[PDB]
Amino acid sequence: TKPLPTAPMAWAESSPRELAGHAPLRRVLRPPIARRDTRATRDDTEQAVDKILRGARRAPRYHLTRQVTLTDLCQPNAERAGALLLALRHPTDLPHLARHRAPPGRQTERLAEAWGQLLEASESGCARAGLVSFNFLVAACTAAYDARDAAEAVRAHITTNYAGARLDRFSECLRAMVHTHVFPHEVMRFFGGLVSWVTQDELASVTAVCSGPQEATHTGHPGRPCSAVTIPACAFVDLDAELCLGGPGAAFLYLVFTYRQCRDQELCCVYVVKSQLPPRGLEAALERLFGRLRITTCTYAAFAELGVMPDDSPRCLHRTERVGVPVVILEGVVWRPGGWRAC
Amino acid sequence: LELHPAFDFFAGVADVELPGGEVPPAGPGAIQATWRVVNGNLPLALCPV
Amino acid sequence: SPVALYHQLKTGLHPGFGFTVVRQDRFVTENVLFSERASEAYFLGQLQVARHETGGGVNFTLTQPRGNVDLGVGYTAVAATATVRNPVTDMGNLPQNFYLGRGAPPLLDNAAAVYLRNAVVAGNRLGPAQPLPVFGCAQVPRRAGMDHGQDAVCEFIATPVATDINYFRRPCNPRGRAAGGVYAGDKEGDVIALMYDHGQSDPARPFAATANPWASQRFSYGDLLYNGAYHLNGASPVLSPCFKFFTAADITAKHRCLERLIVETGSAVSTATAASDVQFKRPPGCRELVEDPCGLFQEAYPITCASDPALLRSARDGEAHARETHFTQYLIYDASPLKGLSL
Amino acid sequence: DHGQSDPARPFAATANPWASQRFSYGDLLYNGAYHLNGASPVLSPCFKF
Amino acid sequence: GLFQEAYPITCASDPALLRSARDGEAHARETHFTQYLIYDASPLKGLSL
Amino acid sequence: RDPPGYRYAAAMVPTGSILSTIEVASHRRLFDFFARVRSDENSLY
Amino acid sequence: CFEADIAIPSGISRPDAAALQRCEGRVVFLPTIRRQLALADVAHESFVSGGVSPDTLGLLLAYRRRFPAVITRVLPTRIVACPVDLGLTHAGTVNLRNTSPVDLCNGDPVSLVPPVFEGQATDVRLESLDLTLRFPVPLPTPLAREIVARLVARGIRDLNPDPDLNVLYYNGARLSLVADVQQLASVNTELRSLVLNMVYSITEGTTLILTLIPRLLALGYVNALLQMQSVTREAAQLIHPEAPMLMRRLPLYEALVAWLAHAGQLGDILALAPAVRVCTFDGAAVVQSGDMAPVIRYP
Amino acid sequence: CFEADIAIPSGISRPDAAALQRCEGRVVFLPTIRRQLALADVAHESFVSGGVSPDTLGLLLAYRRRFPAVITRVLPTRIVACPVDLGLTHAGTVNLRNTSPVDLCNGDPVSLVPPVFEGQATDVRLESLDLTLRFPVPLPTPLAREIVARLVARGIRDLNPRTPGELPDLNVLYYNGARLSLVADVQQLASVNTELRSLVLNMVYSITEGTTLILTLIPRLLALSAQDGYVNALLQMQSVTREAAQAPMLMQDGERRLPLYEALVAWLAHAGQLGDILALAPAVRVCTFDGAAVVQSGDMAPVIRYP
Amino acid sequence: HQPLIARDGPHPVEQPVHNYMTKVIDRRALNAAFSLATEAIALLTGEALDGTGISLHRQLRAIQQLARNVQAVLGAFERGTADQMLHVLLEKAPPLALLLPMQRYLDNGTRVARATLVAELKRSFCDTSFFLGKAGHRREAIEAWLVDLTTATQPSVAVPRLTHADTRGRPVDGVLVTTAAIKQRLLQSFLKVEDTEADVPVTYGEMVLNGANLVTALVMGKAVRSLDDVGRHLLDMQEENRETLDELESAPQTTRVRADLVAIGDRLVFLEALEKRIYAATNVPYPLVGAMDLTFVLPLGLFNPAMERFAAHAGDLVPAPGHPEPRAFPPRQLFFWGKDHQVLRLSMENAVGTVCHPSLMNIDAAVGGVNHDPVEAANPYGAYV
Amino acid sequence: LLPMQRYLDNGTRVARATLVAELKRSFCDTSFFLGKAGHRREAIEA
Amino acid sequence: NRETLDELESAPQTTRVRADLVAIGDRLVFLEALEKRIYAATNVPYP
Repeated sequence: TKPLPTAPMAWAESSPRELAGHAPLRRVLRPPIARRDTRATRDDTEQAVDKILRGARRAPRYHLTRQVTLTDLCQPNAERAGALLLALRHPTDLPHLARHRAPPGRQTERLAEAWGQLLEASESGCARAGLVSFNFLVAACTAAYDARDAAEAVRAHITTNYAGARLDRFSECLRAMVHTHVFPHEVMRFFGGLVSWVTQDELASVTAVCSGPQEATHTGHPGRPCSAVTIPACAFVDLDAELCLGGPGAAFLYLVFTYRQCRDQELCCVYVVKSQLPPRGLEAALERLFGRLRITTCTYAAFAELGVMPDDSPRCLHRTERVGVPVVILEGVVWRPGGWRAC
Repeated sequence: LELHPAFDFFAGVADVELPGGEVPPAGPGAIQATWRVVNGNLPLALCPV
Repeated sequence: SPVALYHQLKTGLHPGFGFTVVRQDRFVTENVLFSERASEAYFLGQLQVARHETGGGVNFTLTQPRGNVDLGVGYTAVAATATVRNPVTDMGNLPQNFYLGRGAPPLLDNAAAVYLRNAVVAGNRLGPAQPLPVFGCAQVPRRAGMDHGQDAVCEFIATPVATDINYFRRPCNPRGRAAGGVYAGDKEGDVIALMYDHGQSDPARPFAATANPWASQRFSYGDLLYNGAYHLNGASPVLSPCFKFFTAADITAKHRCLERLIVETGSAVSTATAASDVQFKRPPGCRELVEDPCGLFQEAYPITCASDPALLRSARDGEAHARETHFTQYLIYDASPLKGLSL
Repeated sequence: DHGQSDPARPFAATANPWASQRFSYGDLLYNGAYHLNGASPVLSPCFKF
Repeated sequence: GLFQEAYPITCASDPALLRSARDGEAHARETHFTQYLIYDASPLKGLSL
Repeated sequence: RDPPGYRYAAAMVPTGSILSTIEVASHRRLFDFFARVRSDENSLY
Repeated sequence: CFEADIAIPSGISRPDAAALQRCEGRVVFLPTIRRQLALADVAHESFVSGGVSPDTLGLLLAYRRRFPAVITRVLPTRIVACPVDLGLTHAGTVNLRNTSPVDLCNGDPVSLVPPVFEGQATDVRLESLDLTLRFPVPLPTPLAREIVARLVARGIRDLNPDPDLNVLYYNGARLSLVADVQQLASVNTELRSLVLNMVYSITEGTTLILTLIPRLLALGYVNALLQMQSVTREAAQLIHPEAPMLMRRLPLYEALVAWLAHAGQLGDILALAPAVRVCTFDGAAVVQSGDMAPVIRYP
Repeated sequence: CFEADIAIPSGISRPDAAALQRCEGRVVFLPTIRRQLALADVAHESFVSGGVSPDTLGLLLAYRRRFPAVITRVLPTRIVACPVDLGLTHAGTVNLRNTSPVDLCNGDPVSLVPPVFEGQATDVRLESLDLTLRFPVPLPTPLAREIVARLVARGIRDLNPRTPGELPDLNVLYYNGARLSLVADVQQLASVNTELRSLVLNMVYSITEGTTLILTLIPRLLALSAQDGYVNALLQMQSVTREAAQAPMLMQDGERRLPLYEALVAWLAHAGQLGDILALAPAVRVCTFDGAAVVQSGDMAPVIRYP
Repeated sequence: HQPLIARDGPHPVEQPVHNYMTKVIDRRALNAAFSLATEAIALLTGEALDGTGISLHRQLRAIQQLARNVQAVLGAFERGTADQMLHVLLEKAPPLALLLPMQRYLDNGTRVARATLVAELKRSFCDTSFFLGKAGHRREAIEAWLVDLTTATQPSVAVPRLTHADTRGRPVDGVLVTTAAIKQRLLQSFLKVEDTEADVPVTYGEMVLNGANLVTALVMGKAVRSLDDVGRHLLDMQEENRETLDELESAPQTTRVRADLVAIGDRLVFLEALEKRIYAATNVPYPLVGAMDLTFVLPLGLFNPAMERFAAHAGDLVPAPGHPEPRAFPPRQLFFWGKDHQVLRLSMENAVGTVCHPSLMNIDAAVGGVNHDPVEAANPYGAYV
Repeated sequence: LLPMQRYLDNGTRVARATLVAELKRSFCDTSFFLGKAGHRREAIEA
Repeated sequence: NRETLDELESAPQTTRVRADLVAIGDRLVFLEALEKRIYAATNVPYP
């Protein structure tokens, strides 16, 4: 109720150039180069007009997208307000390309047989099964990679919140994919943060953030009556921060994929790494940190930039999820997607 | 000229390459350095009897 | 040789010479400030809000310009130190490792270099974790726990065994001769003539040129190590207590007027950090406004130390009945600003 | 870990290698995860440690 | 249970060293040949009991 | 040779009037201080 | 959006004006971001460089040097195209037109040169004003890179010839590469100059280095670490040429300079950095060929 | 724009203040991109590794790590620079001041370089503070990649350092006309090692089984050396390939892999991207709204996000 | 302007000395920020509002959280200004240990006088620093030490406006800012002369460029405080040095505020400790808890002189009967106390990381750098093979 | 307490070490302070 | 914004009891032993 130091609040408690813009320009005449010398239901419709009025009186912190998928894989309800959804595009092919590359002999019939099983339990129809929650993917490579009670905590959540068959079938697919040089990446790109699902029966319409900040979404205590909104990499240890030594500065986010070329059963691990050095410098640090370059066989560690978070203090030791999994939550993420640069 | 524990710094002639000559053509000397092999080669002022 | 010496020292032979151990401690004092009325005139500015978009916020930052002058022709403002809160360093044992930096052309035999290196680097508390990264830090290992405080780093200037033990019974300069610019004569090259001109006498002890000839002289071992002009141990992230002493370049950089030099001792940016587990060399964007008399008087203070457990046992009481010598064993009692305090 | 120092006396790994180490006599005795005793009523002062 | 420690009590390996420790640690004999005395560092020091 | 800066406010109340239009940027070394602003600059205020 | 308004020339035939009306949603490369630009500056007759119409390599050079702008509204006596490079990222959704495969809900379309597919198909000639427009094909980055490498791969077989690269089923179906006929002779003649810069930069990369390795090592950690992880890898390349081909630090180092540059110039041309992404909403999520697709500003 | 304000210290008295004002448009090879930067985390004194100033191949590795930026304004107490790596994300980009003998053109991706021309070094030695500012120089990636190649090889030329002591130039370029003479001064073990280590490492991974199918074509190339005017030009006079000719080997593993295609992809990744790994890749490209199609040396180049 | 004394005979005649000087202002700035969430922006601006009173309430929460943040940062500039004042006062302030020696010489009236000064600084620092808690239990040595503290400074410019510090009429001169623990130790035992617990402050002086200043500011780039006065005091010099005018006008309004006012010697001083007051919950260090660095020195393996090698008394520290006296072999260890009473040691096996590095063998800067300015061979008898 | 509260609200891994080392000193010292220092009565008051 | 509400209702009815007050430092505190008062005839240990 008013301050002592007034100038700081008129700006805080709250243009004239555009007003001055139309003033010289638009107020301007026939010149330039001038000639010489119904109780509440009813009340409820016009104030929606009023909002349509206002939204049409004016006019970026994000881009938003919606898609329709099945609940076979994925599943929005099990998941919550802040979650990683990964797209898993073009699974219609067996695929044919697995036959290409996969230097002989790898038995390229493995994928076609491995995948069909998935298909039998959980055709083409009109709702494709896209959208595997990123949290869900960590579960797939979880036993093989990273550790225990952490990777495992996440996986229990996926089978519990989505069948152990599908988990096992999908795990057989991940094994078969990492086997034949068709990787889990070059599949499963990032989709968003899961704003609101709107499911029916076996169907789901998932809205999720293409990019922009998470916390500013449906918001509320949760979006609707949910836990709330946040961006948390699923792995407490299945996400990592390689700022072993660091300053106070904006920190970039990358999605790192690593592989064992059959060095140790061809495992594949995805980590949401956080560092404060540019993509340009990330390759060297990654090389020092990861040593799947133990094949002899060759390649590995493709990486992409998720976005750039300029806020550094929200990673929380929060066990609760879904079934509780500890998840690191990073506040302030701004999404600048970037492209795959692993080679 | 007493600088490092381990080395003798002394003034010998510049170009006498050893071994050589009979007497050095004693010229404009310059100070050399030569590793003291052992600890008993340290001066008796700095390591008394 | 540095390899011969390894055997002798580790097997307990006395290798003809002896060291002088310089280590820098760091305390937490409690002060009192008496300013004097209108000691300074302070001018206040205007507010000037700024603003900008962020990762989930709006974030107005307020500032205010200010400015000030000391009014008055003399000294106003003294500050006393009246008690030590705690020491802050383990006030201990840990020795220096030159393998954390690279200033030195290695041994020619590469079998000898590796042999000598990891005999030293094997279990050091400082010994490097891994191999020095080209760009980077030497990576001091981090132990799982710590108790008494920060680890003070000790440094060894090899002196002659015959340098009186009486030199060290007083606040004396560790290098063997007085280097201060406090002692200078006011004539252009007063310092660096005062130190290093061993044709003259030692200002502290005029009857001598030095105590240690192997330190005080320019280009003498001792100089070649700890002088920061050669930066033998730059790339080592650990502090050098003796960097202060041998560094003619720095000693000469200061001025000689005591008027100031007493008021820049009250606040002298430290050469260390109290924020690390082992005392490191101050990282560039931060400073410590320590007190540091040893930067002016250009001296080190003796602590109570004996070459015996029995002589040291003797000196718990005053130096009343302290045994100062016994056959070849000696005792040095405390002469230092801490004498008479308890801690 | 006996590869490291000791938080209390950093200059050394242990005072007693026969107690402080994992699976050492004095670890095998007094660690109550093994409970060789623990079938006796009398207190073990060392169980605490 | 917090500090993770045991405290010494005044104890000697010799009766004669222990008699020295009657009256305090000022003139206590800490060692005689292979015999040792350990004096009391413990919260109970300075108390009577 | 470091010159001082141009003065704005001394300028707001001009004493005289320049009677000729020249490109004047090609005359750069007639003057002791020359700043050619293209429209608006920050130092202009 | 920063619209830039391209000025249609003087009177054009009524069938030409209807040709442009159908060009809304097509990608244009505009040489400068000036608000007022001519149509001749955009037309393919403005890609001439060495006195010739550019090949697929000469095009890919230009596509990396000018600014693509999607056509938003075509008006008689204007064309309004909003440059893809300008403004904030993830904003200014402007509709594209899909050509060939699907463009699913993401994947960052690359605009690759037209000849890679039916050559003259998409030339869109305007006879009245005597100019022409070749619109790049909007393909996803994984598929765009697979294709452009797929064709130069087929162009090395053809260079000297005595498993079909040309099938490439993408998503659902089989994408056909070959249009048979002489189109390949037209496709292969335009990739002719891209194939060589590829063949050269390889043959010049392998051999120069091997020749250099011998001069090198003729003077440490270099040696050990090199041969360490190169076991039964690096030496073999040296061996095949020696058996069937020839073997100078001074020409070595000066050729290592000229190669190192030419190499990265091809990595720039190639890799078809994405201009845009697809992020849909209240949309099909798959854009069927020839259908406008929503699109966004930064790869 | 996430402009970062580097703070001038009081006591910097004009003329140095006078000196700093001219500085807008240059780059802060800030150690890290932070909103508020004191002047000492940005200064060249921060580039100093343990005890030692990095050479001019050491800086490239330091500019590899940390985040770079341009100077938008100098105020009495601050230098306001907009980092490029975050992305200019300005509708028109953030002005970059061309500091270089070179000239941008339009669309040229701009990668930065430590100052490297012998004739002119951009340093303002500010007497009041113990500081000098050396200004990194923006440069088209075609030219900045030619330079890095020169610096990488050049240690190589003097590395041996065997044959007669008179080596090739490698210290001199040409951009358009205008001979450009690089600074030849010091080469440091560690700085040249990593640059050599990653060069050697990547040129190996670009060799595959299908690569041998391409090496078959060297005699075929030289057949074109000589009957086309192009392809004649392609092969540089100092071409090892020319000296490399002065084959399938059966061994096809079941015939359905397509090693040609796979060999291209492999080469394109590792060897194709060498300017980028050896040096810092462009993050900006000149764009001029007013339709001025070049940027004179010393002018402000309107710059837009990544090429 | 300084006085002089007439003298006789041998001495050079004394002329009046005048000292003119300028000082340059040092300039800083204080920063504080706050934030508004995204949901808050939407409520504040009226966007997120709805046809429900639950949206009003959310706006009430958002307005109310704003006022929390706005008011917390405004108060931060009144704490910044206290914290800022300490940093400037603590930056000019020599240790008292180095004053009392220094101050004896500055009022005396010179290479030897400097020499004998520095020996007193060394001494009196190593003695009188930490004095409380060193000499603390001695009550008359402490009290004389607070009269040393408060009398070592010299008065400033006389500013009539700082009418504060007066108490029941009597003006205060000095601030004495202690730590809350030291403040309590002093006030309970040594000086409880805490005479007066309330007292009279004032308000902020203000300065503005208006008629001539503003003009000559904007036009000339030079301003002078009160140029409208200074100007006509000069123009009147022609209408017809002892400058007594200064300024005496406002007598600002005052206040009683709760203070702690002690008398040390004859001084009114404000004993003080601002920790609970301002630094309390701020997560900021209180400057008066300071820091000190001390380098120490230990000899290793060094060796007694010829005359210091005696027993002490025959038969003491003597080995068991058939054994060898190790007290008679050159020393190789050193014992000391680690902070907190654990006895420590440093053998010479400890120097291995230093002397066992191949720096022990590098001299090429030493030999090459003492080879400047060529020398004369001595007789080269042992230097020649 | 007295040791732990000159850390908590005042003013970090070294601070935690120097806190603990003195936390276990002042336990040995000041526990049983009456009956230990009980004779000297300015210490009890304090 | 500065919520001052809290509560003030009835100054409780009060009574003088026999207590033992002590000023320790700048504070006024009760000094006490409840043994005779409460734990005295019961077989419960004084805490």
